[PDB]
Amino acid sequence: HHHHHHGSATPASAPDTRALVADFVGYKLRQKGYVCGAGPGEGPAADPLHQAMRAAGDEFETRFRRTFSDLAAQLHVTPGSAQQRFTQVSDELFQGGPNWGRLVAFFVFGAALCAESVNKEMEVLVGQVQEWMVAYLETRLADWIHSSGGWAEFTALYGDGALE
Amino acid sequence: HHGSDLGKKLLEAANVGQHDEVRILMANGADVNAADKYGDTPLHLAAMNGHLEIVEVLLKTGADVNAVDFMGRTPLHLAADNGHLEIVEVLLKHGADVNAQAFWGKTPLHLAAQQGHLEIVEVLLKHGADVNAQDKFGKTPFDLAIDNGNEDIAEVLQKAA
Repeated sequence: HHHHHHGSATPASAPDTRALVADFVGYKLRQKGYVCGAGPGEGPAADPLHQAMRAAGDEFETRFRRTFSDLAAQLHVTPGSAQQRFTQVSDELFQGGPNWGRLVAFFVFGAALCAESVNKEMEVLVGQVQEWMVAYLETRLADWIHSSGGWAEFTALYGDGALE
Repeated sequence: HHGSDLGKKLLEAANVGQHDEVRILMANGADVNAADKYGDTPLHLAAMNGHLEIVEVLLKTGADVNAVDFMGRTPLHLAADNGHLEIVEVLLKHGADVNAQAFWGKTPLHLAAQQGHLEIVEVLLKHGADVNAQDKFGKTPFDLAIDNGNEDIAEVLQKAA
């Protein structure tokens, strides 16, 4: 007796991408000492995809420790130029085409840009960069992600498994 | 797979500086140019982590001195960035590309200048490092030295132009 509502499209909707980006960025901001307390990324990951990205980003950053943090610090960013600079770095990262490694690099860079923004007293940019990441993933990178097996494939490759 | 497994072990032994183990694995048939998930070879990892003796034996046994990892780094980038002078010298002796560009156009001279490694800057310069090389910001190694308050290096780069 509860009848389904066949809703029309909501183009701006992207709940899973938003949650993933928010978790990773929040996790990284707390890890780097820029954010404290409750919110996305606080405590253990509550989704295997989120855990997979945390682990992948962590491992990448251990190997390329200052690659993106140096870039984010050196990049000239104001609130007015931030989207242009975000787009510049992202477009360079994906020269040669997407792959899972480049996706991880993209997340690491996005988090690094957010951290530097907090450091430079531009915390307002954090939420904005998250949304720019979401739009870039939902539009520029979506076809590749789908054709490559979706985020479920990423979780299989980078996650810690069904026991954990 | 046996061979792939030997490569994995060689990468790890080079990474943590286990010199005897590196030699044993090479004798077992490990590929000296095995690469890990980040495109790093044993030479990359040994160069990055300051393991000079391992760097030497890898080069003597056919390691690619100019191998490139996922972010465009060569062993020379890694030794230069991390301040390993002796390793920088041996890599250059073995034909390392002194002006190789990593991600964002970063050369070894950019990184040595940024990190304050004066002696490394000097050896890079002796081997033809390009003082005018611009990264994708337009920065030269001099600019990075200035940005990081390394005026002795900045002076050296200034007089080397």
